[PDB]
Amino acid sequence: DTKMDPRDFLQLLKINAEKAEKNLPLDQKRAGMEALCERFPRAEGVELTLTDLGGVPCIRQATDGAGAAHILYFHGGGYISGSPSTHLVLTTQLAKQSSATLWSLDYRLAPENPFPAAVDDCVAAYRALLKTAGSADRIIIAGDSAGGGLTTASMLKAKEDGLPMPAGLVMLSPFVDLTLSRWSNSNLADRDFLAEPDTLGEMSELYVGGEDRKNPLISPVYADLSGLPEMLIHVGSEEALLSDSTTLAERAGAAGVSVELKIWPDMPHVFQMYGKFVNAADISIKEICHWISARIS
Repeated sequence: DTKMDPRDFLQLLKINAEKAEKNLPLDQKRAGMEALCERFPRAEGVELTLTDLGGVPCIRQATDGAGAAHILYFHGGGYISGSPSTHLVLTTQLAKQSSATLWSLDYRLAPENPFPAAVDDCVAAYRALLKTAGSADRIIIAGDSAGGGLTTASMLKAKEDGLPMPAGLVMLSPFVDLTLSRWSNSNLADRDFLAEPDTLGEMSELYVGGEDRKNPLISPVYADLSGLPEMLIHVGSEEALLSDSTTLAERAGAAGVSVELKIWPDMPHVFQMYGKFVNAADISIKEICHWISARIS
């Protein structure tokens, strides 16, 4: 079917950015994210079981004939928004193109619960998911933006605690440096009509809550990423957070982790959400799944 020329779509995200609301109450910005992200298409044949993990709410997802593999998923939303719901668009596709049961976790958001609330839930869930899954070998962790920072964060916290490392980590435009201070952050700020300057600011501020911005469990890009499992990273070119994806790859790289990074031309922050319009959205999903299942094999 028909698609948008990447650039034009950017022009679309740009126009939407301009008319964006000035100071929208956090509770409404949320409600409208749900309303909005509900007009998007959910993969067909993906039953949405409303279950839980470690007492943390989650929308399990799987096709009728799903394998034994498992994807514990953390959504994005600057740590202050988003929900398993909002991301069905992406996860339903992930769960289907990989024949795996995907567990979209509803970890707590800030300011109601700042760090380490979310990280904590991600661990608890994993811990739970190990038992259910049977082996850490058939599990994979994934998330977009902030959700990408938790897929690492939680695994570092898990290593600390003493749990076995998953088979792999998949991150989409990871948000891993809350100091908002690297090359892309300033150089591409204009180009990013989603992860905006003032946006990330309060985003970080609220999540950090007094705590230290360079706390490894908050901005993994400063951690001892040693011991973590292989990680795949996809990121768009039009991203202020581009340098997070490259810097986390560098460190984890030098930290001794296996890393695969792909930077997609003309794609915006977490483009995998806009399959509806841009082709790469699909190519990426397909590549992310070929990657996942190959690991759980």
